[PDB]
Amino acid sequence: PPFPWFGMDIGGTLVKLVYFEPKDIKSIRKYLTSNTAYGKTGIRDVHLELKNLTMRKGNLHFIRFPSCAMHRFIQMCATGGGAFKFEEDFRMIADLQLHKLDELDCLIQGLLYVDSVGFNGKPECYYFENPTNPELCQKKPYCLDNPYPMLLVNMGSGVSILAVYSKDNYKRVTGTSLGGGTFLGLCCLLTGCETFEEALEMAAKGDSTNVDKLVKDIYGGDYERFGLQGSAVASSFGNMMSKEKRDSISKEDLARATLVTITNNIGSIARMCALNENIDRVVFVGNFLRINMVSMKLLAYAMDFWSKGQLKALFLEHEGYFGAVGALLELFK
Amino acid sequence: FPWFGMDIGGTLVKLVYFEPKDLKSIRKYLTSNTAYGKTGIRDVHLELKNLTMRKGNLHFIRFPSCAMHRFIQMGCATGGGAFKFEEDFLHKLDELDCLIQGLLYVDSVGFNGKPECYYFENPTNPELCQKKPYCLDNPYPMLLVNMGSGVSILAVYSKDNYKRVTGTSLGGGTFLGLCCLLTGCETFEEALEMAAKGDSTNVDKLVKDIYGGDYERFGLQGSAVASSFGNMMSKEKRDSISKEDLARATLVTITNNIGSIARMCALNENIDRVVFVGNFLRINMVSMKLLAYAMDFWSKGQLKALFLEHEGYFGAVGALLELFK
Repeated sequence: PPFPWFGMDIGGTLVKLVYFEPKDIKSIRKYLTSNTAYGKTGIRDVHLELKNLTMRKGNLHFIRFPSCAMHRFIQMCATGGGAFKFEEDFRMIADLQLHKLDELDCLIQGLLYVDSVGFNGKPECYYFENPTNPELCQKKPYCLDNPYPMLLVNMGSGVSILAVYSKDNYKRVTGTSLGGGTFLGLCCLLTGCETFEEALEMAAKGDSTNVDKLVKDIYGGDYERFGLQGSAVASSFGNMMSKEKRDSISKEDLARATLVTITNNIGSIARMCALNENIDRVVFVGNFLRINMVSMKLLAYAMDFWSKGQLKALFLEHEGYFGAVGALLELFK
Repeated sequence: FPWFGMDIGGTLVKLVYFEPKDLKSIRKYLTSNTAYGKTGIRDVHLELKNLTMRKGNLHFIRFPSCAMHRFIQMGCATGGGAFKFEEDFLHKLDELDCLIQGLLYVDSVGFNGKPECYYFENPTNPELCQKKPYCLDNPYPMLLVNMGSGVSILAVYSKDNYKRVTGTSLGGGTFLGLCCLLTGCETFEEALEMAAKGDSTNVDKLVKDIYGGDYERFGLQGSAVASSFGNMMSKEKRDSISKEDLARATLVTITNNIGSIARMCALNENIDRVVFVGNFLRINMVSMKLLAYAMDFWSKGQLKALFLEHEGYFGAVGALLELFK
């Protein structure tokens, strides 16, 4: 294949671009390498850069920028919903030759490829120890050298759970309609916020125990008969039919309760799927995790809760760029 | 020396009375009418006849908890509102044990020649929706989905052996709680009435909204919900919803989720008979049919949601059975 090897994930909002810079052999090459920011909008996440990679030896770069500056980009292999929309501009202005690729297959291929090459000597996978304890919480590396088989929980507006047995064998096991879209949708209705970033920032600061009814609220403490700790949620939003309780809540509390309800639910479903499929590595991905680490930490707590500590929620360092990586890999085909 | 059981639960009260056939004052006022005081009913259709317990008839009566003092003045119980009126009286029994014992008993004796259990066919299609009886001969093992403020799922292996396998915090309390915040309603009854008239498809994002129809690759029909409340981050979409739609979307979200959880539990526990009970099924049949649809959906038509004719009185019956101990 011929040089400038790119891969693109054009979403209706954010655009992800990955570029493999050949080491030790063209004005475009200098522009990318000599700049950390592009067009006063684009950003190049240097910390995600993969060095000494062999595809020839080179480095893999990760760049991102709003789908708005896509017109500027044109003036200066792809997947994503925004691929179609701009297919026109890609031809009218510059040269099209745009090969549309499936979002899911690109995600899987990219995810598996990055995990296989590692993160510059370190694992691509990680988890959280003591997720809900601000003072003890810690992101920890987890070597996932053989990801087969694994369960992939892809959280977008809704949630799809896939069982991955090989590069080309992944099937949807199940899913849930209570996902990121449910979180934002409810947050908009309950707090008047408008964006994901706003809702997540709110959730990170709130206290859901003001809106949710806890087990200890019913039994004064743990309910040993059911092996339920007093801190467990008995009923999500279960205190909200009481005017007195509503008088003590804040919008942040509502956002938090919404997020907690969704993450705890996903954890329960993912854990039962792991049990039924006999798989013990559950990896979580999706835009539902890209703005605030609060979501991952809550998913970490949920997986540990429902599994009784047997299963950890696993995450990937390059989440968000897998579709783009998958697109790039198609060039070699 | 009068046979009766009581379930004093916060608001509503359930009373079961075994009228002997062949303290006689009670044998009068009860048989004399079907209504008692301002709010008090006697579900005649649920009455079990020619029952051997001597032989007589088991009656089912219901009335508000506020009319409890009335009941007392005119003169074994369970429910979270028993020790209140404990002064005005009382042997309080465990809610869960009474529910199970009463449920198993009623199913064992049957409903006057007919099965106590039943399921639905084409539950969401009012033109084909038909109630079908189910013979739950030997109930062991079976899964019991008990829906209260939250949801508990129990595996029943025998009359004396059962355990909680799991549960979900998204239950009746979630439905009412969210409805109060989203619509300003105040009671479960009001919420359910609104939900029955709403359309959740204006609130939720459906699979067809994303793929223009079915999505074969995932075996997902276009009518399936892709994202609950998924259209609500759009100002233009929020402009099209009503309070009834919000209440319905809340109910559909909760019932669909419960169905999924119950289905996966059945799979993991290798138990195919799943029975649903709980005050969450208190008023009409909207929730029951939504749960029926959910079970069929998630199980791809392999499992049906099972319901019981005397749901709501099992706790009272369980209380009654304690007398013979």
